Amino acid sequence: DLKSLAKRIYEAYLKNFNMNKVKARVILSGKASNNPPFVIHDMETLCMAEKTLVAKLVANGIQNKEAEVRIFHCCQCTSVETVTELTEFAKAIPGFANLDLNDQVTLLKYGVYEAIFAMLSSVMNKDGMLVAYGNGFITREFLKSLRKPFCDIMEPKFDFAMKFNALELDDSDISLFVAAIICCGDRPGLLNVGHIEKMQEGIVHVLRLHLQSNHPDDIFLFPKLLQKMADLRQLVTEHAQLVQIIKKTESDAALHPLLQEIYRDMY
Amino acid sequence: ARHKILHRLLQE
Ligand SMILES: Cc1nc(-c2ccc(C(F)(F)F)cc2)sc1C(=O)NCc1ccc(OC(C)(C)C(=O)O)cc1
Repeated sequence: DLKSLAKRIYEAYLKNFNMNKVKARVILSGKASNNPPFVIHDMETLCMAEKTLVAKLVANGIQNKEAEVRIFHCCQCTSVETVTELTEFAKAIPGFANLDLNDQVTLLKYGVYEAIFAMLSSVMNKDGMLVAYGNGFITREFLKSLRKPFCDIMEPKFDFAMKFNALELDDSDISLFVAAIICCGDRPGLLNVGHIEKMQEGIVHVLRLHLQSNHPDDIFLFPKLLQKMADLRQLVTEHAQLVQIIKKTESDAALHPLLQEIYRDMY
Repeated sequence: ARHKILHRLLQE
């Protein structure tokens, strides 16, 4: 069971996420490439990127909507796809599918954004992040140049990602970290807390062992990761607050049904 | 219903 639990979770991760750290790092390496990612660094390049990567946003009057609204829409589409992948990944985590459906819903509801921000680190560097399935790269400075409140969304995530990337984790490490995030026994409204705590204990057990053999020169890596879990929960609570503000003040930023479900009565 | 989409995704 535990001897190869890490390998299985890792397989589920490689099978369910179209983008991971090894793939992202190759694209960001700057090495010779036949299809380098299109850089979005200003309004001009944003329109060019939309024309090729999401053509629908350059026609039908949509090109007349604020850049911020178009970017926010793309952010939503991206989150919906990631939530969809995380749901399939969760179903592949040993024991998750055995939980009562309500508990499965609750774990994903509170855990998906912690996992999303942790995984964002994989496609980010200090200057920006990969988007559109690795075909685009939007700069950190461009996002900062947007008008509030849209320019206030990404900075905290970039800051988190820089400190997270400093841990030099690889996909095998990340797959276990994400599983631990999802199988969290203290989420509000859980029914079988005991059952979930048992799953988490096993995952944390294999994670601790994995870090010991995969990262021998950093004896504090495990506690560092525990702190990251706490940092992520805070990052999500603050993000939800901003999302609620955008919902109440932005006329063309209505949330996609799935995202609305997730944030409804979250924090 | 509450969480209609998540419930659906989980049951497939
Ligand atoms: C910053 C960014 N740009 C994208 C991008 C992609 C493509 C294109 C292109 F034009 F097509 F190239 C431009 C920009 S996709 C993207 C992103 O997903 N960043 C992370 C993020 C941003 C906002 C979030 O809040 C919402 C409310 C959506 C949520 O909580 O789900 C969450 C996460």
